[PDB]
Amino acid sequence: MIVSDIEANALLESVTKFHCGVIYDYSTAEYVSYRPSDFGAYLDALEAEVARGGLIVFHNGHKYDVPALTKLAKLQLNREFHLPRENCIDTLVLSRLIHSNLKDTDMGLLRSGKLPGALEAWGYRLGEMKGEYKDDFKRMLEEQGEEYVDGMEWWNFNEEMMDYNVQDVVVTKALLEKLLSDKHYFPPEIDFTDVGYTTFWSESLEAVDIEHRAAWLLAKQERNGFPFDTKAIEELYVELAARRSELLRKLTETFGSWYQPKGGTEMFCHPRTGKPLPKYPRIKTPKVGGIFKKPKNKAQREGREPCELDTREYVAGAPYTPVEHVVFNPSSRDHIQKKLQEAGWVPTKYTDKGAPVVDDEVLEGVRVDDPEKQAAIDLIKEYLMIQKRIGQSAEGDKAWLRYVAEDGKIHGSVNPNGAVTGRATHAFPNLAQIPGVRSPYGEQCRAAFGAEHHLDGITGKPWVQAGIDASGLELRCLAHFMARFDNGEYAHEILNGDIHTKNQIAAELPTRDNAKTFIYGFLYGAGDEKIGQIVGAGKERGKELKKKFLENTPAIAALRESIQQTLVESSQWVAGEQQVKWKRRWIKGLDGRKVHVRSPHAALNTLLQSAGALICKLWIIKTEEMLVEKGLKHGWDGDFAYMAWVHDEIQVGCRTEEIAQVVIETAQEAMRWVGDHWNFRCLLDTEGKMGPNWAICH
Amino acid sequence: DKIIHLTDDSFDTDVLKADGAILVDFWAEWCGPCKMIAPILDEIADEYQGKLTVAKLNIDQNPGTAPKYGIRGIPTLLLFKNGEVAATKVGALSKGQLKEFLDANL
DNA sequence: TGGATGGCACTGGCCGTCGTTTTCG
DNA sequence: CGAAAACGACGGCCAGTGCCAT
Ligand SMILES: Nc1ccn([C@H]2CC[C@@H](COP(=O)(O)OP(=O)(O)OP(=O)(O)O)O2)c(=O)n1
Ligand SMILES: [Mg+2]
Ligand SMILES: [Mg+2]
Ligand SMILES: [Mg+2]
Repeated sequence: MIVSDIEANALLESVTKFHCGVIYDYSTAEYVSYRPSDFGAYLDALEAEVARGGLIVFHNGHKYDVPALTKLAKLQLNREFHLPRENCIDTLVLSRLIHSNLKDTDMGLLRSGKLPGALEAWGYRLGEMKGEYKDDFKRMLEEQGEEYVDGMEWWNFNEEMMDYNVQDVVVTKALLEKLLSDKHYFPPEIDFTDVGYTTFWSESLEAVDIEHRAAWLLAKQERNGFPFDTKAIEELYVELAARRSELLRKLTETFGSWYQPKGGTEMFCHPRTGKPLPKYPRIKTPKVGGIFKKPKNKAQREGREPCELDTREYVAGAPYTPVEHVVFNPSSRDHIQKKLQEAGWVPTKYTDKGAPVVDDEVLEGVRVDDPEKQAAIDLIKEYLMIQKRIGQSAEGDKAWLRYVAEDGKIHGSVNPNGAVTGRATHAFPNLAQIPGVRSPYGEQCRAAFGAEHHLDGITGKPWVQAGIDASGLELRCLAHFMARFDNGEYAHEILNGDIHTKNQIAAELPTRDNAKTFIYGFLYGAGDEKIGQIVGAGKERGKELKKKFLENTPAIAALRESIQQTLVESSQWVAGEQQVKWKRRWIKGLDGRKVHVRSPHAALNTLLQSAGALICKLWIIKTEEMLVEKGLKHGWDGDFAYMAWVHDEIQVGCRTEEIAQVVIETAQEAMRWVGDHWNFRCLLDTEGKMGPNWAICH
Repeated sequence: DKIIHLTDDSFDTDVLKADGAILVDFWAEWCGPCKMIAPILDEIADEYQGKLTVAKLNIDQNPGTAPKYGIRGIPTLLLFKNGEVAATKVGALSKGQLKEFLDANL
């Protein structure tokens, strides 16, 4: 086994030069450094480890180092380099599995200070190395006199870079050892730093293998990217911007601008007494200014000529209140609230900090006498929605148009194990939060994401999209877990017609989507009021629905009961939270990992969300593997390409319809496989849609 | 009272087309300095009667005029002399500083 | 006692860098 | 010429609110 890391001139997409690398060999207990000209020797060594059926350990190597080495080996040495999956270990992947309850800085992309809770020490250091190095470089660049530009720190190799390169490895080695010492994932009778690759995977908790496969597959997906119709979203931005302009025109006309105190340093004091009056806006007593300026002539100095008048403005001693002129901003809930109250609106919902709630829900119900202002409300709601679309599609810091790459695709990031439950997280941008096809402008947004927007590299023909989603996943997960209580009744009934549509009819809801929001809100202990809000009624309609549905599957209580007994010893209830005494603070996931439980009231959700997340994770894995054992190639230069994974859904680009039909059928076989793999008490299924884009495929 | 209480709609002809000097006071009820210079203005209205006109404009009740003058602080005293701003001083000057402000501009 | 798990926009307060303007020593 | 002073466009940080999706 060996621990390694490299230093190059840029992130994966733009990297074109290997600066250096380091390898620690457990078989020799020694570090070896490689410089620019040692590149070939570096690759040899790594390949030597593979030849011995060994293991290579990288921290974030799966997403960066490995694919990068492949890219540089070709560009720089015109050599084919491809470390097999089974030979690679990633401590960032391991760290995220074992410390799932914790956050990390996604290798320096996020700010530690903005992250809640603690951060594992070794990983924190690794994620800050690029920044600490920049500081150390930007410093030596001042001691010598030169100035600093962009990110020159990475343009050329230097021994300062080499030193960090070495420390990364010594630090990655410690992290590796710390992680391996956890007896829950690695049996203690085995030295995992002295075993062949097949042994490392087979002797460790199934979870270790799954996570490394997911990460390997997902890094590939990132590289693939999601074919994006830049032009279309570009024209939509033009449409939305015009509409925002018109509403702003009407709104600023309906609600006039106004002034406000601003910049007041000193405090206003009573003239009579001297009593400071905090209530009054802060003031500013200038000490520079007068009627005329100081004399400039012999005449002025003598009074024979009026001194130059002072065009200053202020007059030393004369206190004034500085103010700013503000123009009505529809995006400011503070403004909306101010204007609406001045029109007779009386809020009936405030926040923890006493601020009157101003969301669409309350706006929807606001009523004022003035017809014009009353109508302005409908314009404010539109403006907010329009803005939301612009924010996400063009203007925000993570807007689609700011992330489309040269290859006409958006390479969103994925943290395969970013959520406690085992779900993944998505960002830059979050391709898992794209407006639903049925929401305002949903179709246009969704349609801009699609295989059709990618043209085959050889024929120039548009690719086809294959969309697959697990059917009623978490509800089938519930059925599995309560099977020991209802002997599989629910697991059987859930299969009589679509479950959500059926529930929709029973609850008399308007859409299937609304049945999904209801049932899950219900299953996870939403109060009567919230249930009302979800279905558009009140607390009574909520209590009704709770009984009506809990009455049907009373076993849900039994399950809830057992989860409580297994986790909690006893619990109280103070003034700012619940004080709990735990028997065990975690749940054993389907692949054996520990799944931290944050709260007793969320235990069931932790159980079912985790089961769904791990089922789906094993699923996308088995699916790609079946496609591959079928002779299909993963890549735009092949037959299919994973474009996105949205929890229990996958969107795959295909070279031809035929391939898309096979992908769809295969995903289905895969789902059933997984269900059999963990002896699930509820049959698992998936629904597949062939089409041009995301709007048609989900 | 001999002070003109303006409105956005009346401002133009009461001020910009008045013939003779006119001192406009852009104020707000929530400003301490404003409530201070007020009394002085009432007096300055009689003392300079015939020499100029003293008018007040409440920027809350009349938000459209002030913006045209980039008012950044209050109370603002804009001295008009035929549609044009003659002199401009901001702050709750004293009865003395004000008279010295006018005289030098009248 | 509670829907859950996440990303992320946008305002507004705090704070400090920084290029521009004015009357004065 | 620089210093003291009144400024505002400006970016990094952060808390509070609320919308995106599964
Ligand atoms: N408001 C929601 C919506 C969904 N989910 C969870 C549980 C199901 C999982 C995936 O969402 P869907 O794909 O909508 O789940 P589904 O019930 O399998 O939907 P379908 O059968 O329609 O595919 O996410 C949730 O916790 N809260
Ligand atoms: Mg690295
Ligand atoms: Mg689903
Ligand atoms: Mg889904």
